[PDB]
Amino acid sequence: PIVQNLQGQMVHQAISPRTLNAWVKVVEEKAFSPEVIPMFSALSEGATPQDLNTMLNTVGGHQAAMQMLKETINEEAAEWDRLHPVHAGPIAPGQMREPRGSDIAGTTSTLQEQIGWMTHNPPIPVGEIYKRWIILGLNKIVRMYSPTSILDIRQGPAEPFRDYVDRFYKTLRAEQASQEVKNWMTETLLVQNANPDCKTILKALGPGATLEEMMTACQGVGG
Amino acid sequence: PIVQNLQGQMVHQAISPRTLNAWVKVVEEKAFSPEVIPMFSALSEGATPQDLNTMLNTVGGHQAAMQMLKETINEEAAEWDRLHPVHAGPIAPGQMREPRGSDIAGTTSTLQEQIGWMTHNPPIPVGEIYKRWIILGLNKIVRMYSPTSILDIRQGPAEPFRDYVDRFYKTLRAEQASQEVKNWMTETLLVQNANPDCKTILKALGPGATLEEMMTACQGVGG
Amino acid sequence: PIVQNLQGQMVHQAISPRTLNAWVKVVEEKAFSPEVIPMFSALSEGATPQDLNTMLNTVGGHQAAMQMLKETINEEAAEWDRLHPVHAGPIAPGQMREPRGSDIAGTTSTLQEQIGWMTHNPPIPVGEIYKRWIILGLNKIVRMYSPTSILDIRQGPAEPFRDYVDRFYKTLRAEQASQEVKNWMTETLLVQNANPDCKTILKALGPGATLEEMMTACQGVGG
Amino acid sequence: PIVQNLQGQMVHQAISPRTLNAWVKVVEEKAFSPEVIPMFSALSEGATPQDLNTMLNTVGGHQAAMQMLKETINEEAAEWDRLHPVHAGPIAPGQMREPRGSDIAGTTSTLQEQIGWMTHNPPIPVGEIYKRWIILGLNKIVRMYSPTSILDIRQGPAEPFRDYVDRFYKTLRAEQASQEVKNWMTETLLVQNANPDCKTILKALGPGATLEEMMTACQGVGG
Amino acid sequence: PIVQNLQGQMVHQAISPRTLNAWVKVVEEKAFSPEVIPMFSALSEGATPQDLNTMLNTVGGHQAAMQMLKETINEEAAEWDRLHPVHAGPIAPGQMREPRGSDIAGTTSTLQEQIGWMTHNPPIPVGEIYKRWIILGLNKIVRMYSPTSILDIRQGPAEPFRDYVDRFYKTLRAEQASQEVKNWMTETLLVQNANPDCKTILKALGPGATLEEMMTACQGVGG
Amino acid sequence: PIVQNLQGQMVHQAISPRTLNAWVKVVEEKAFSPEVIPMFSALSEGATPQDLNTMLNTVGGHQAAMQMLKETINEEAAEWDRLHPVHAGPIAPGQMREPRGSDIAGTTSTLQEQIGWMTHNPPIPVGEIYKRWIILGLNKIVRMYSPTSILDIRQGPAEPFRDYVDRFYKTLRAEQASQEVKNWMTETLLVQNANPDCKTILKALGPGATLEEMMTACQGVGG
Repeated sequence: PIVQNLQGQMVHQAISPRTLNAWVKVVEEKAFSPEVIPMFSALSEGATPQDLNTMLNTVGGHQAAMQMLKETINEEAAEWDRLHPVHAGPIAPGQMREPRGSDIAGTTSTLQEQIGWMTHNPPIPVGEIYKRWIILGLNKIVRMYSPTSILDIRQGPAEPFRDYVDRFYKTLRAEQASQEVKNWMTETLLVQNANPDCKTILKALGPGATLEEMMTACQGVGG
Repeated sequence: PIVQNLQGQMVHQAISPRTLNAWVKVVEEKAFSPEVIPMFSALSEGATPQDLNTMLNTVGGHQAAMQMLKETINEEAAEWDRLHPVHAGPIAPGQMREPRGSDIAGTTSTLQEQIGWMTHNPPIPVGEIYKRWIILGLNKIVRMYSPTSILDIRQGPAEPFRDYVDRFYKTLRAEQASQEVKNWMTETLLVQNANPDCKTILKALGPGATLEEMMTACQGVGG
Repeated sequence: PIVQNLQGQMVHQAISPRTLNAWVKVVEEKAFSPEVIPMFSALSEGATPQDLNTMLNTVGGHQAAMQMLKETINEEAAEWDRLHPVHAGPIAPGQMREPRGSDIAGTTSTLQEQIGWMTHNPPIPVGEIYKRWIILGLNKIVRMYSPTSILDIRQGPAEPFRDYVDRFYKTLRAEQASQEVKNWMTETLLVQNANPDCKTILKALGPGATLEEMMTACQGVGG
Repeated sequence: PIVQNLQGQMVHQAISPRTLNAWVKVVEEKAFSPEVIPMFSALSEGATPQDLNTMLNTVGGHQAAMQMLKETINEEAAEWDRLHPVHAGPIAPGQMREPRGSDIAGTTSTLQEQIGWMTHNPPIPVGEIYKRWIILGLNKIVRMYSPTSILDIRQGPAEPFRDYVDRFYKTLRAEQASQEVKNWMTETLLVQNANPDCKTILKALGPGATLEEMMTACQGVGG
Repeated sequence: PIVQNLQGQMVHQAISPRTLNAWVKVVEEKAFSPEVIPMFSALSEGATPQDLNTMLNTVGGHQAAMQMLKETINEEAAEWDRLHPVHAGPIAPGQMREPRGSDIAGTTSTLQEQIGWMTHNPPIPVGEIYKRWIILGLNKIVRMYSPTSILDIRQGPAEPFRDYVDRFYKTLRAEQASQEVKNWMTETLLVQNANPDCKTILKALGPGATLEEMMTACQGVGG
Repeated sequence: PIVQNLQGQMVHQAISPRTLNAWVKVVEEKAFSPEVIPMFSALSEGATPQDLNTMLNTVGGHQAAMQMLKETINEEAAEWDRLHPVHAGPIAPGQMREPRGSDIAGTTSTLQEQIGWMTHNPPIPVGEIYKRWIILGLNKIVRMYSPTSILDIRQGPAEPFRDYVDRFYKTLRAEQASQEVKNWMTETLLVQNANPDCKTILKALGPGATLEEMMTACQGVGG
């Protein structure tokens, strides 16, 4: 994180041990369920690419996921190389360099350069750029670990509607495709994969029903 | 939260990991008992819509409640759209835009715009507005999870009056209707739902009795 | 709590989650034993009425005690209404309103008004006034939960005098009446409720003996 | 403790909940062993008499000891009343009152008066004065709870000399009388209460030997 | 770490006990697995050589690795002696000495000298140099404790490909040789060590397949 | 610890409860293994002798070690008395007294005199002098509690060389004599105390080998 010095040097505080302990505990305990993403987007606000690399390397568990994330980062860096080419020239008066793909990450970048690159006006936010690429690979990571496709979940013989809605929406959160298909999923197969008695009552309500209405309608009905 | 900078840039400190850990633990362990609401209204004082979204997304348990809460937030935002229409014009001299319904949430709003919207004079408190909508959906969430309606609780044959009063008032807190019906419920069903011996003693005291007198009257009386 | 701003705008700090967790844990584990009162008077130093309401509402256990405490607040607010009437007039030059009974609590009061009321010279100590009313109801609450009146305790056949003195003084703390009768209790039924051999030795020392002398007298004597 | 204000008002910081929890946990877990005293003299550095009263009241365990401590405090305050009489006159120009015995404690003293009394030049250190009287009663209290007089510690038949030295010096710490008799105890009964083989070897060394030599001599000798 | 004083003396903050506790716990629990390196590179940011020596000495577990690391530091200090020789002359006007190899560590160096050596312009960052030598020896330590060479890993008859990729990449992380040979390892022995059926699918996809494709290909295929 | 005041009074920050809890836990759990020394030298950076006395007195376990360390402090203070005698004269213009042996410790010294003695230029670092004497006695403390001399450790018939190196170097750390004999011990009895087959392979390597070669050579060789 960036902080101003008393005199003012635009200096960097080392990440707290508590944040790393919390992140490691979250990754270890929660496997790679979808809440890792908001948690990462919370523990790393304003963090430099060195801090993000520190949190990434601090993990010593599911190394396959970390390597796939590294491959995604490399692909996104390669993509970044093409979009903005090299300036092809000497240093402009009082001007620092332009971020390369590897420069965005902490591989080919000193801490002072990253300090400068996000504290100059106009700002090149290398931290948020690295965060976006990490999140985009964590998306795939969370997708791979869900052991159910959305078109496979149906509520059992003796099970409350509450548990079904929980499971269905957990799977829906895991299986990110797009907003339109998410709403289509919600409005069509929630009712069409239930218990025949639950099917009957849910059809009895009809279309255009909020989830609260569906939940209160099936409350107790089905036991 | 909003905190002034040393020079003064009106900058935002990232929410503490401890607060999110406490919030997640509370939601997990305590299910959705009525104590979630006062705790949420405490752990998120002055928080930006981004912080509220972070707390809302950090949980990975009861996804049905969070989806119903999201639907409630969408409804409240749609309601917000109608009440305040669009200015229909260019940017006024030295003036930022007006918060839309989605702008109140963090969906279509950058952190800097939210920072600006809540420190300009006069202030548009987007944080408090989003907090009210979140509380208005947590109310429904807490209502749904109480597994007993108020007119269904009756004190057992061998049970102290203390436990009955605890259960009755917990249910009364769960089932929010309005102040007057709460008072009428307290003054009419507490006595007319107890143990027959408890019925007799409460009849012996009579009406217009504070809860303290009711509790001390039956202390030991009924075992 | 009141905390000053760098520029100075008479601003308010939210209570740390640690204090709420500690208060909730104390109430949950310690029932309503007498040490709750000093604990409340310690964790809420300088706290605004909104903070006190947060601490009270965060509790989700013994709801009967919470409702009794709410009735006590209502009675003490009704009492407060009579003592200081309404000024019956318009706003005086540069003057804020006079706190009512409800305004003393957090029901009919905004945080900014509470800030203003407790930081202007001369100061209206709204927070301490609410604290006193809360403590006065916690007194009744603590009295109700002691499962022994003071004139029922007598030392067991084979039990050290230390345990007896512990129980007697715990009950003495619980049963608050008034100082002189407390002293009379101490100086009269410490001796005249004890074990027959203990009765004899305490008679042997005689009157006007400090608690240290009484404890050292029966050390080992009685086993 | 005392904390200076940004403008400078000589304001008071409330004790952290962590310190109260640590003090309560120490009193609970460690009984009333002699280590309570250094712990109290540590957790209460610079604390006002209100803070000391808070720490004393927060515990609801060994209530007999707390009454003993209160009686000792009252005696010490009564003693203080005699030594410093009443000024017998009106208020001197720009002068606050002279603390009484009760004013030294928190009974008859508001927090502001205590704040003033310890921040004026020359300083009346009411905090340290109250700390000394509390420590003086804690001395007696810790003496009472040691369940062995010093002249009863004789090392068992098959037990290492190290355990004997530990027990003997623990009792030596507990039984505080005066320095010279402490050294006499150390130099006379440590050797004259041990195992006859340990007695023999200790006699073999002779007098004027440091305790390190005492353990290194008997290391293993006696098994 | 480095902190500036209010007046400005460029003074040294002692490392919090929490950091030492976390580092000791990490070294104890995680043995000498590869996550120790990012852990040390994170918990010691900006630390003076005295802080690094404190972290090194605080642990009392695997003393063999600690002696190995000390020998590595001695070798790297001896190497440092040759590269930069002695200035061979008196003190230059307003100039401090040029660090020796042992001066880089905390053996022959006062804390104030290291303070001066790192706050002067141009900076001699003794902390970073000591950190690099510690890291280079921790690398050998982590290499020694991996109980499998890379060309010995083969996934069993009934085992998911996920566990194999985890184990293989953990081993690859442990066995650092160089980037090119790591890539070569990844590109041919991941597939040429699997289950014969898994061998069939991996052959079926063909070369030039990202790790994500390899994982999704054999998902469930092989049970 | 020393902390400058806002106005500037050079006032003393009270030691944290967390540090004392950590120190007490370390002493209790870790007995008196050599890791107590670096941990003590880390948890007490810049601490005044009052803080050191607080940490020492907070211990209530191995009281024999505490008394021996107290005698060591007394001896070191007596030694200190001889080296620097008394000035034998009145107070010099604007000069404070000279630290005596007891003055170095907290026995005959108020906190303010210690505050002055280490803040005035030139500085008399009383705290560091007390730290050195305490460390010198803790050295004997750790030496006494090691239940093995260095020339008594021999590795068993069936035990990995790693465990032997750990044990041997732990004992080596415990038994401090001098650097030369330490190196001689390392290079002469590490090999001459192993398992016959381990003896043969160690002979096969030969002299002039760093610990790394012995560790890798016997990896698995001996099972």
